[PDB]
Amino acid sequence: TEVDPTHFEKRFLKRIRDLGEGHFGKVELCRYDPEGDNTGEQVAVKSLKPEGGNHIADLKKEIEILRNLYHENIVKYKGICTEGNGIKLIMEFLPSGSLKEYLPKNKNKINLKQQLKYAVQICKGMDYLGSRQYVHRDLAARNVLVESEHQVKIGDFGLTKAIETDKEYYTVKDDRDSPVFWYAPECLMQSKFYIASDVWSFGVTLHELLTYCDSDSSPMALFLKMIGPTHGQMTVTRLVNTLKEGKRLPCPPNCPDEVYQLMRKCWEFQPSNRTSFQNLIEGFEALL
Ligand SMILES: COc1nn(C)cc1Nc1ncc(C)c(-c2c[nH]c3c(NC(=O)c4cccnc4C)cccc23)n1
Repeated sequence: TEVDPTHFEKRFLKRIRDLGEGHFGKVELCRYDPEGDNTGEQVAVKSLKPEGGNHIADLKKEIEILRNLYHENIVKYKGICTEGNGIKLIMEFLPSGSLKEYLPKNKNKINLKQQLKYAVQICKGMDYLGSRQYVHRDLAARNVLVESEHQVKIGDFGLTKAIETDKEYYTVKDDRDSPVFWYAPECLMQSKFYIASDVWSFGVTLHELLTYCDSDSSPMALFLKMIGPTHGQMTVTRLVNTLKEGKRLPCPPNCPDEVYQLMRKCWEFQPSNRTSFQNLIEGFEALL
């Protein structure tokens, strides 16, 4: 019987270091080394922490979603490592990290033209996801991985949900660890997620890209300056209230008004009023 190239044996999967931690999950840099001499390929490995059953089903749904996504700007699925009753998502490793790590260290190499090129590639991966009736729900610069200085990829689908054929949105129940400072008003207010909700999260991701992911100008850092940083449980309702008053993230420094106006179109209060990923692409390619 033939060997499956998507089947990764646990014995040959050697953990190097953690890359990130999330919603009851974690991503590690592992070396798949069947020959045991350290020549095997580096891979990014997503697994669940030992300490919920429903979290396993979510991961299995995430694996199945990524397995069937094929786009230049979507991180490549490599395989799975099964236990079964336990599973690991095996993906390609992108040594440049996400925009959060790469942009502060490479500002000199990355001018506005290259930022608008990344914005285009983020919209292209996002539009492909949207065309397959999926809502990403976690579009942030920490999830935009750097392939090269000319290429970015949407690198994590941990919150990705299918929209039903008859529906315009998906209703979420597991709300706890929501990236609220990236979320559209309908997401914060009603737990409803539209493709237009990802367009809102794209506007925030774009803002981060234009600010080269500087920690001090981050969407959380700026929103907490607007609303206040000592509200605790009341932060989300104070965030809903400022967005209702028309307050939006300011213009990144050195970002021309034309780029800012495309970003502002991602931030129309009503989801139906927001620009689409295809229109953003036209606007970015017109500026290039
Ligand atoms: C050294 O390069 C590197 N630095 N970082 C920081 C990353 C990479 N590279 C890399 N290459 C390929 C891949 C596929 C990734 C990568 C994919 N998802 C990652 C997460 N996600 C979460 O932790 C998360 C998010 C949402 C929901 N649940 C969870 C568990 C973190 C860090 C990394 C990745 N990362």
